[PDB]
Amino acid sequence: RPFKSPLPLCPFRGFFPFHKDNAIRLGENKDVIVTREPYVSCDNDNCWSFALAQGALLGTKHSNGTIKDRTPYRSLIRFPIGTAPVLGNYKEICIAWSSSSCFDGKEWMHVCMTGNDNDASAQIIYGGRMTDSIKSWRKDILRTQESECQCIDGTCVVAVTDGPAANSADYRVYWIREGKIIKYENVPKTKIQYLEECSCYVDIDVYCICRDNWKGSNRPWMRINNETILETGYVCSKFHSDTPRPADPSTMSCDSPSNVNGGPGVKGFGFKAGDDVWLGRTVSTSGRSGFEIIKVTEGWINSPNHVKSITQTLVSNNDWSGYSGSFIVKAKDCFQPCFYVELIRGRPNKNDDVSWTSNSIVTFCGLDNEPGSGNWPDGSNIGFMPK
Amino acid sequence: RPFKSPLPLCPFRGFFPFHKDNAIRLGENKDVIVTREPYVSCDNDNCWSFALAQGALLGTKHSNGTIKDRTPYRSLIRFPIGTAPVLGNYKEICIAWSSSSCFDGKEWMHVCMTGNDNDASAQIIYGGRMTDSIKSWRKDILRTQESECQCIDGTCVVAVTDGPAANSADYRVYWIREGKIIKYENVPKTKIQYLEECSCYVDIDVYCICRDNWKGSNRPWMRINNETILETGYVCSKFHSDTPRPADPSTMSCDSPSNVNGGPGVKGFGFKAGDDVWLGRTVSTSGRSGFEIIKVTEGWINSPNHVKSITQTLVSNNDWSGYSGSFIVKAKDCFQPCFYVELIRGRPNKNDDVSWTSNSIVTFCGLDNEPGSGNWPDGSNIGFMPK
Amino acid sequence: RPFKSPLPLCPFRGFFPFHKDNAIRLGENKDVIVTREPYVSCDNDNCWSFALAQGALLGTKHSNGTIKDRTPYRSLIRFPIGTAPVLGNYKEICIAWSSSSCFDGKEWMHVCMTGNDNDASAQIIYGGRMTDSIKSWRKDILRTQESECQCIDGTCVVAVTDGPAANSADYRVYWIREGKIIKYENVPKTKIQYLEECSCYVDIDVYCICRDNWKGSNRPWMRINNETILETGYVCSKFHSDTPRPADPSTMSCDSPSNVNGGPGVKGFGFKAGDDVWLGRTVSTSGRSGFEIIKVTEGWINSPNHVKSITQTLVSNNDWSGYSGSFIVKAKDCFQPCFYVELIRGRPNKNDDVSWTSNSIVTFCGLDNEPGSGNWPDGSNIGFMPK
Amino acid sequence: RPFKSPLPLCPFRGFFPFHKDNAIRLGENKDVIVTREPYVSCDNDNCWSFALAQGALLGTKHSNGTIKDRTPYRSLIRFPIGTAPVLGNYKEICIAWSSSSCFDGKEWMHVCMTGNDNDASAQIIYGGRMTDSIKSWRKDILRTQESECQCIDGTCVVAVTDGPAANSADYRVYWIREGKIIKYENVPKTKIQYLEECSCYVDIDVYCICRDNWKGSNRPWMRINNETILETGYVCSKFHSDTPRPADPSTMSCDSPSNVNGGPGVKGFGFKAGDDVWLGRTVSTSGRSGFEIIKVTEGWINSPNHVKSITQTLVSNNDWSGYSGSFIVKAKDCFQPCFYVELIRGRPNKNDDVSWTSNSIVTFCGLDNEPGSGNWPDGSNIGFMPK
Ligand SMILES: *[C@@H]1O[C@H](CO[C@@H]2O[C@@H](C)[C@@H](O)[C@@H](O)[C@@H]2O)[C@@H](O[C@@H]2O[C@H](CO)[C@@H](O)[C@H](O)[C@H]2NC(C)=O)[C@H](O)[C@H]1NC(C)=O
Ligand SMILES: *[C@@H]1O[C@H](CO[C@@H]2O[C@@H](C)[C@@H](O)[C@@H](O)[C@@H]2O)[C@@H](O[C@@H]2O[C@H](CO)[C@@H](O)[C@H](O)[C@H]2NC(C)=O)[C@H](O)[C@H]1NC(C)=O
Ligand SMILES: *[C@@H]1O[C@H](CO[C@@H]2O[C@@H](C)[C@@H](O)[C@@H](O)[C@@H]2O)[C@@H](O[C@@H]2O[C@H](CO)[C@@H](O)[C@H](O)[C@H]2NC(C)=O)[C@H](O)[C@H]1NC(C)=O
Ligand SMILES: *[C@@H]1O[C@H](CO[C@@H]2O[C@@H](C)[C@@H](O)[C@@H](O)[C@@H]2O)[C@@H](O[C@@H]2O[C@H](CO)[C@@H](O)[C@H](O)[C@H]2NC(C)=O)[C@H](O)[C@H]1NC(C)=O
Ligand SMILES: *[C@@H]1O[C@H](CO[C@@H]2O[C@@H](C)[C@@H](O)[C@@H](O)[C@@H]2O)[C@@H](O[C@@H]2O[C@H](CO)[C@@H](O)[C@H](O)[C@H]2NC(C)=O)[C@H](O)[C@H]1NC(C)=O
Ligand SMILES: *[C@@H]1O[C@H](CO[C@@H]2O[C@@H](C)[C@@H](O)[C@@H](O)[C@@H]2O)[C@@H](O[C@@H]2O[C@H](CO)[C@@H](O)[C@H](O)[C@H]2NC(C)=O)[C@H](O)[C@H]1NC(C)=O
Ligand SMILES: *[C@@H]1O[C@H](CO[C@@H]2O[C@@H](C)[C@@H](O)[C@@H](O)[C@@H]2O)[C@@H](O[C@@H]2O[C@H](CO)[C@@H](O)[C@H](O)[C@H]2NC(C)=O)[C@H](O)[C@H]1NC(C)=O
Ligand SMILES: *[C@@H]1O[C@H](CO[C@@H]2O[C@@H](C)[C@@H](O)[C@@H](O)[C@@H]2O)[C@@H](O[C@@H]2O[C@H](CO)[C@@H](O)[C@H](O)[C@H]2NC(C)=O)[C@H](O)[C@H]1NC(C)=O
Ligand SMILES: CCC(CC)O[C@@H]1C=C(C(=O)O)C[C@H](N)[C@H]1NC(C)=O
Ligand SMILES: CCC(CC)O[C@@H]1C=C(C(=O)O)C[C@H](N)[C@H]1NC(C)=O
Ligand SMILES: CCC(CC)O[C@@H]1C=C(C(=O)O)C[C@H](N)[C@H]1NC(C)=O
Ligand SMILES: CCC(CC)O[C@@H]1C=C(C(=O)O)C[C@H](N)[C@H]1NC(C)=O
Ligand SMILES: [Ca+2]
Ligand SMILES: [Ca+2]
Ligand SMILES: [Ca+2]
Ligand SMILES: [Ca+2]
Ligand SMILES: [Ca+2]
Repeated sequence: RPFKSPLPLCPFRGFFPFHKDNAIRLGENKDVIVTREPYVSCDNDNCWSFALAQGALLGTKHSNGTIKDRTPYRSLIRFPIGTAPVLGNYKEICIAWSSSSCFDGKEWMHVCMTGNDNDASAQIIYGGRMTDSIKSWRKDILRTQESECQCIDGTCVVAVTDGPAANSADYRVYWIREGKIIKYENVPKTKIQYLEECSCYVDIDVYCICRDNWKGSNRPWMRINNETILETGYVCSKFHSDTPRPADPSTMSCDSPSNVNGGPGVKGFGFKAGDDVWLGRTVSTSGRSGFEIIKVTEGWINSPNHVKSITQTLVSNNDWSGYSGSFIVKAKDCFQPCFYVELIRGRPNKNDDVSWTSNSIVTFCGLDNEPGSGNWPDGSNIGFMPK
Repeated sequence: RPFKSPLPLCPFRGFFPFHKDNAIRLGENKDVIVTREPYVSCDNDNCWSFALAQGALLGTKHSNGTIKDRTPYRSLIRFPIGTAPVLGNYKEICIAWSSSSCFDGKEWMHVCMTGNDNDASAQIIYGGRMTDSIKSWRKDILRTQESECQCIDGTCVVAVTDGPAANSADYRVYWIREGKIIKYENVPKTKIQYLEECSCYVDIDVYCICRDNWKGSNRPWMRINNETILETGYVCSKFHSDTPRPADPSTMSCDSPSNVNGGPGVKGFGFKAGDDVWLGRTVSTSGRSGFEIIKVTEGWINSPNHVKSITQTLVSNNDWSGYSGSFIVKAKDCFQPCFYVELIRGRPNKNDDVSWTSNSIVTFCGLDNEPGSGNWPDGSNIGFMPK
Repeated sequence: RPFKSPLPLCPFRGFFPFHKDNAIRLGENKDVIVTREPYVSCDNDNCWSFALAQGALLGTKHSNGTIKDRTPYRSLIRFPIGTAPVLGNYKEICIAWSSSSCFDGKEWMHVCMTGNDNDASAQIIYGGRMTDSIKSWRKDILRTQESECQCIDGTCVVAVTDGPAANSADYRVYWIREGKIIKYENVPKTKIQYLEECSCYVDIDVYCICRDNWKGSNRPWMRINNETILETGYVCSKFHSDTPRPADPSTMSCDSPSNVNGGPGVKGFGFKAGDDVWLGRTVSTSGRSGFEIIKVTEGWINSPNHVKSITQTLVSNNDWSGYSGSFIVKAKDCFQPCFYVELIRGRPNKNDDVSWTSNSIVTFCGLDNEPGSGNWPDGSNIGFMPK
Repeated sequence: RPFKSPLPLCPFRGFFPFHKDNAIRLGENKDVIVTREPYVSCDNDNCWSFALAQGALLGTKHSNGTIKDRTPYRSLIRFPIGTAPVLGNYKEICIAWSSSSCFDGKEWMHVCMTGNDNDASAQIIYGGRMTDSIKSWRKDILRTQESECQCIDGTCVVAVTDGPAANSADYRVYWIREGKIIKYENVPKTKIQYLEECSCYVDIDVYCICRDNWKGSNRPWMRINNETILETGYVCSKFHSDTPRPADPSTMSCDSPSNVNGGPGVKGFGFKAGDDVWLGRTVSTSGRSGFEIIKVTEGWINSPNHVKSITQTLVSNNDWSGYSGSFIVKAKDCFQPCFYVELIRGRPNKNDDVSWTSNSIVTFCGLDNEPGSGNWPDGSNIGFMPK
């Protein structure tokens, strides 16, 4: 098997429903593992669901309080795409309360952070063997993407951060080849001010669209190759895509955060398309409910012509959403753009009267065809669930 | 692996019991996924069960009301043939409330419809990647076979419908090659008036025997190759095979619906054999109970000589049945004809006093040997089941 | 892969504990499928457990009354050797209330009987496809070995019976090659009078040691090759091995049933070793409790020198046993002799106060080393079990 | 595939968290198999968890009393590394109440002891076939490592013991090639006095660090090749690593047990590194709580310079630990040193108010990087568990 190449994105004009796991509905009888921060990544044979498990089954007493982000009992797990994660189908990849995974064409790489907040380490797993590690250098929650990394010609690129969420953190990119760290770079801060939870894809180069958790309702981004960071900015679109954010239309800021509705943000994604941009976002401008994707004409560039040419509403605003991220699927000579949406149920969502916090997953892929319309929310009646 | 070829059907003179999943009996302790619209399809290594799941486990609170046909929580799932579908053995193929699948000799293709009734889309999956789609053009429940499609020399043929169930719908056939739509045809309406839920097999050409849900107690059919629709009609047999239908013997109508007991019909199948025809049917002429298969001498043609030369009663009329469909299994130089029967339990069946609707499966294959006799119903005591 | 050859048995002087599933103990929480008539058979990569499931989970309401031998809800299932059969690990091989399976070196063959007592049929499955069938010719419980068949140079040999248990049945051997029946023979009745449930192995030729269910406390046997039945008799050993049977020592009858304690018998096995014989048997001479294996000096022949040179007590007489059968495992240039013991719990066993009937499995293999001693019974406390 | 070679250990300076199964937390709803004596061993494709199951699910009535070491209902089972062992994911390797496993580069070998205390036998399994056996020669609990054996150039080396725990036992090493016993040696007793439960790894030669259960708070060790035992001793380190043991610093004894706090000991491990040594140990000097690993400068040799240069506290002393053992993972031209820690919950641990005894697993691997810090205990709230 050859290493994955720097292919362009395939043509696309809309997104179509792919896999949906209905994990919460299916967990009513306590079979399903509690998770959050799911994502999808594919190898030569299959696409897979990944998520950070909580070391408990949904609805059991050990699931109470799983809103807590970091415990020693969290592992990155893998399970068949669109299935609910159960003890009979999951694989445990590594101990982790923050993770990223990607397939380089030959083998899987994983980046797994765990340990004390002030002294975490990232374990690099390659072909199932622990091959390298990163030591916390700022001693404040060493952490990574919570979605797939990207590999070009054998070199994998992954965003890694350490330092105070809310006090000037060090955002880095690491380059890793066959499980061995080659180099890192500190992300330039000339434009980007805050850069959490990058969602990345390949379109010749690696593009990452991330979360400014402090000052920007518009999303920061970077373009990277197998050698270096090439470009940075914020998405120009006057239609912002973080949560919270101002109502449409807002300000155009290509080089700085909007400086309004800046935090806390939510992990999200987008796809540059020529001078245009596709952006996922919650339907709500204030909370993690609903999900839509918009295409903004000339939204990647400084332009008077920003318009939402397409709006697909995929999860209604009467339903909970959560994180979202990009993944790619190799076509023949291009990469198809896809994404997942985390559908968070439980704490702290209003009226989800249970003690646990978990999610289900829904996914969509891009085609060069016109889409229809529908609604694919979590679908659980929370009143039916063990608390 | 070569693409599957236009092989003839193998010789056969009776049908024999193959796999049975006993899924409802085995679901008494809430392990089994709620399904309906099952079917079977085989690749080079295995035959598989497929079905439209309901995103709930049988007997849980989320299973209440699963008589409802179309929700966002339905997915096409696959599980080992003759096993009950459980979280530990299933795979999720795609989001779908209507589906068809077929193996072309190299890879699996799936056709998956989901979304709003007035704007559904069909996703085409090939080798696990979403490769194409069909947009609803009549805006009224875009839908497909609920059994296996057929592929000849790399081109797969699948029946797709859009438009009012009960007001003149557009019935089409699509030709799809390596996941890419090549062309479609509108089914000629010179003979066929209504054409739902086609059950297809290969005997050199593709033959489909379908469901007229409005005017015909006799079944409509078409013959198709890798290029075009070759022939259409209704099954000539004066012994009708839809449900409801007149008592035997009825009218011979080769070119039009019987115009009696026309609706609602049920998905079913048959096999042309020379000038004869094998037809599956419920034992009841009014409801979905029992299952038998008959061979009608000269039943494919206009003839004074129609007689039921063979009647195999496979599920007694004291037991519930449901949909049935054909599948083929490659022999060496011919295809063996097989079929499945959906055994529906729960709503709306009289005295199935539970709130859910699901099914089990039983299957039979044709051999050129004389069969014995037996009875292979669902077998659940509904009074034992969680409601 | 070449077809399996007519290899001799490897040298052996004792039997050693191999795999044990503890299926009843592990089924206390209703996870385990109800079974009986288990056996073991191996391919090039793995040994497997097989059994006739009852289409219900142990301890559920549908498990009540599973003492009943023949229902439409029984299937031959396969699961990893030494594991308990659960919905998450089993495969359904075919619908069956009597079965045999064997691997020919290239593919698995199965023989599966099901249907009405007076019109059953045997389906022959080869490489997963139904390839042939046998129609009941005596119309009285067409039935087979309940343990592995044997294949030599591509031709598989399997014992098949039809006709009154207790009124002169037709015992046959069938020869089947790549799933196609080649020929059958009626077993000669010059010596053998009753021949049920043969346990067979290969030692150059096929040897089968069976159950006379009417007149013989000594076991009937036959020797078969890829062409014909070569020899028949009853095991000469004055130490009998069916259940019930006379206390040791009893009569030597090489050519006829003992004519004492003849019925009902139990499926069992043995291994000829030169002029000696190894025989498995219950410890009790009256009921299905305990299990031991004995080696009888010159026990295969008419001789004044019969002595039990070895007695291994493997399941104590305070514990329930059941059926037992031989299987072989290819060494390099010989076959290793192994066997399984069915450990039946539930009805009708005295003080097993539950409504169901099921079993666990324990297995042993022969080595040319001296064995130790132990006890490997089912081990369930029946009072802990759901009834 | 070539046989595994005598590679050196890779460079390492700290240990990093790898896989963690959280098996007790995940067993709250009675899905998980009761185990103890877990270990890890890897083949060319995967690392695996192994353990001695108890033939019962955790929290069921059959789990009551599983503190008992030896029953016929114990089997060596295998399950994916870092997953909880459940009926849907486990494989049963052999009947065993003591075991060792190792992969030789081509196939798995297992050593499985079972049977009566006074007449046990060890079954040798190779490529899934039982190929040889060892008969108890001292008639007193024939037993083995409870962690992975080691194979060099096709010859596997395994420590096997028979005779009174507390009255002069025979400690042996066996050499086994493709499942056939080649030879054994009696371990020299010139230095070693007691040698139980060896934890072994490869660093050119095989090194084993074991448990003196009678006289030594320091650990006995041996160095072995494919032919013979090369060297024996006790670990020189004045910082002892068995449990119980004296507080640091204690005595330096390279050639004899410390003769203080000698019993009962606990299975543990270490890694020689030049003249230095890494030693795992409980945090407590009296009981099985906590886990740390220390590196002792010149700790392998007689030296005035013993100092703990590194102490990693991996499980706090407020949490239960248990057995620990080494395993290796092939890098390219060296073996990476790794280890597991058994986290025992239930009887007889103070305040674990349940009737059963089981464990979870956590694992760590060595890298030539500086580690961070954390805590990875079992994590179950025992008050939440079925008793
Ligand atoms: C990085 O990969 C390049 C090849 O990729 C091209 O250049 C990248 C920087 C990026 O722009 C991609 O989109 C381009 O496709 C490697 O360049 C090769 O280098 C080798 C060794 O010097 C040389 O023999 C080849 O000519 C180069 N190949 C091409 C097509 O230019 C480069 O080695 C990689 N760098 C690292 C640090 O891994
Ligand atoms: C979810 O858990 C809370 C907290 O549980 C308590 O603290 C935990 C860490 C653990 O120690 C538990 O055993 C404790 O009970 C539950 O709230 C508690 O409920 C109990 C019993 O009703 C009550 O006595 C305590 O005062 C409560 N503690 C607090 C701080 O509220 C809560 O009930 C659990 N939710 C569900 C649905 O079970
Ligand atoms: C459709 O397949 C044919 C081959 O199948 C034959 O013709 C079909 C229409 C149908 O009648 C089958 O049962 C027949 O077996 C393809 O015909 C080939 O075309 C290529 C390219 O022109 C030519 O080189 C070969 O001679 C043809 N092969 C044969 C045996 O005639 C045809 O290309 C297919 N059409 C499409 C649109 O895919
Ligand atoms: C199956 O469900 C019905 C309907 O449940 C109600 O509506 C659902 C959409 C959901 O909102 C439920 O929580 C509602 O209860 C059940 O019928 C209801 O039963 C409840 C309690 O007995 C009663 O208060 C309501 O009036 C009933 N509603 C109607 C319209 O009949 C029914 O009991 C369920 N069946 C089973 C076996 O549980
Ligand atoms: C049955 O197999 C034989 C080969 O097996 C040998 O003969 C058997 C009857 C039995 O005694 C075995 O243990 C022996 O090992 C086949 O004999 C071959 O026949 C072919 C074709 O005629 C011939 O070319 C070979 O010489 C034969 N091989 C040998 C070694 O004799 C025979 O064909 C098989 N019969 C059937 C009906 O399948
Ligand atoms: C095992 O089942 C028997 C029989 O159950 C009855 O007949 C079955 C075919 C089915 O129709 C059941 O629903 C019937 O109840 C049970 O014995 C019956 O128990 C019920 C309730 O106590 C009693 O009313 C009947 O008279 C009994 N029938 C007979 C013939 O004895 C038995 O209790 C079941 N065992 C267990 C452990 O549940
Ligand atoms: C044991 O293996 C040796 C090869 O391993 C080397 O010697 C060992 C004793 C040990 O020191 C290892 O670390 C060394 O790497 C085998 O030696 C071979 O023997 C064959 C046959 O005599 C001979 O042709 C080769 O020259 C030897 N190879 C080398 C490199 O010396 C030896 O056969 C093994 N012994 C047994 C009993 O299996
Ligand atoms: C764990 O089991 C003990 C012992 O159970 C008894 O002995 C077993 C071998 C088996 O025969 C059981 O059926 C017996 O009950 C339990 O202690 C017993 O509890 C019962 C009921 O409360 C009491 O009548 C006995 O006197 C107790 N026996 C002893 C020796 O203490 C214990 O309760 C079980 N623990 C749990 C959590 O269920
Ligand atoms: C610690 C910073 C980080 C990004 C802002 O916080 C996160 C936000 C979360 C959220 O906004 O939902 C949940 C995450 N599990 C989390 N990451 C970790 C490692 O705890
Ligand atoms: C919508 C038309 C169609 C065929 C007549 O109706 C069906 C009949 C059904 C039935 O007669 O049982 C159940 C089906 N799930 C259904 N199809 C969909 C897509 O809802
Ligand atoms: C029908 C004759 C046959 C052999 C004597 O009876 C059997 C004896 C049985 C027994 O003695 O336990 C159980 C079997 N399941 C059975 N076989 C069938 C097909 O019902
Ligand atoms: C019998 C001697 C042996 C080593 C000291 O005892 C063990 C100690 C144990 C322990 O100290 O936890 C548990 C073990 N399961 C055991 N081994 C067997 C075979 O019973
Ligand atoms: Ca923000
Ligand atoms: Ca009709
Ligand atoms: Ca008898
Ligand atoms: Ca359960
Ligand atoms: Ca000690």
